Amino acid sequence: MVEEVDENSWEEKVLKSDKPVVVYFWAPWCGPCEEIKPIIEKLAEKYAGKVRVYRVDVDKAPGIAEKYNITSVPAVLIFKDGKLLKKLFGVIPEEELEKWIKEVL
Repeated sequence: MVEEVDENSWEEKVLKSDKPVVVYFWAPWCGPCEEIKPIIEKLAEKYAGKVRVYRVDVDKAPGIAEKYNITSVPAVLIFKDGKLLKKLFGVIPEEELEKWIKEVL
């Protein structure tokens, strides 16, 4: 359910979305990304058709990571209508992340 987004598709998928967008930043070398991965997948399914959930491998898209000052992973950013609303870094409780998704709905 959680599709990768990059520099090429970022404008159309993230910035031009009609629904809020959650972007999960991860890296194959990051242990804690294994901990949060099932949370991201669960919320993508729960909110399907309400928010879009995308992922960015920071090694594949280092320009996106630099643009949004993704200075560690895992990180989750929440956008609405082209505007960044919240940055969350680290392993934070799933109820916290869900609370922020509900705020944009």
